[PDB]
Amino acid sequence: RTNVHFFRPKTLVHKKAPLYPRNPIKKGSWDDPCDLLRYPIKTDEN
RNA sequence: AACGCCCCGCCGGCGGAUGCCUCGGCCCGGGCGGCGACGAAGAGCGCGGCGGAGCGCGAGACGCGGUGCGGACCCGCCCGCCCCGAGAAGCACCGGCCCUCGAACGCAGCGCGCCCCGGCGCCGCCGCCUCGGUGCCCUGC
Ligand SMILES: [Mg+2]
Ligand SMILES: [Mg+2]
Ligand SMILES: [Mg+2]
Ligand SMILES: [Mg+2]
Repeated sequence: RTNVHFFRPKTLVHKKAPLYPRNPIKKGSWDDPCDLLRYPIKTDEN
């Protein structure tokens, strides 16, 4: 023992493994490419 | 004087009483007694062919689908429907979609992380896995 300090030991850590899915159906969002673009702007400067 | 001011007989203003009318209030009785981590109540911001407030709805947005009933309209301009079903207005139930904050849950409030595969809040109960103790013992050494 080269250190005078008691530290919590190291124990095995597991990963998540749910019994049932939290999001059974994959759903879309706002980020579809065609809906992302709205419309062009039309002016003489443009 | 005459004008001005103040008092009768007609006509005009200004104002809004009165009378009549009201899809509104107030009281009494009866029923009901049903919200939420499967994300509530509340807030913000968006959504209409021409669209400000209110209602409604949520990037599937002024609504989508199913099953029954209904049977000619759709407040403006348009578009649509028209028929022994071919289907406008309406009504009931059922299935889904459901942006940001909020008990509000990776941190923070509009910015930024960890992670290796996708996901990452707290407290409790039960169960399991991996461990600590000069606690009570035991064995071997
Ligand atoms: Mg969507
Ligand atoms: Mg409005
Ligand atoms: Mg949040
Ligand atoms: Mg927070």
